[PDB]
Amino acid sequence: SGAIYVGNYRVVNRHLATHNDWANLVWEDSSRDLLVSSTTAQGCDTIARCDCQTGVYYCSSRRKHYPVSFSKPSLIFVEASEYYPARYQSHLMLAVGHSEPGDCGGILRCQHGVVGIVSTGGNGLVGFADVRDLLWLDE
Ligand SMILES: CSc1ccccc1N1C[C@@H](C(N)=O)CCC1=O
Ligand SMILES: [Zn+2]
Repeated sequence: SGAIYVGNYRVVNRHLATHNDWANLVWEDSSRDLLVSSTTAQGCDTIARCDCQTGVYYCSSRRKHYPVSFSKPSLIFVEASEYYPARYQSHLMLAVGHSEPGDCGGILRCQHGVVGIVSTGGNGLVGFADVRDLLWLDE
């Protein structure tokens, strides 16, 4: 689990969105595994606006943060699960690291701010949904 809070927005993994997230829907993209809902309270997370390929992510299944190198956002094939059939997921970044289903929502951060959230895993890899292109999150 985990979310990003910036301004009057809440960014969550689309497969983990609640009834309240859907009742206050701003934007959702199944191909990205992202959903953004509106909030009454003001969030103060800083979104990164950069092309970094190094950062640190939080891994709940180890209660630890790990430094990782990660690929640029791209269209990557993701094995079927109970939330989605086998498909290509867009705007995804991969790194060598540990990730279990419950790790979804862990934040990846660089020196500039939040880069994305854990969205895929298995085989010794960890995949992050990028949010750096969603410039509207800051306005
Ligand atoms: C670390 S997430 C993971 C790990 C192992 C096996 C499956 C997953 N996924 C991948 C997710 C997706 N974005 O398609 C769907 C939900 C899920 O549990
Ligand atoms: Zn950066």
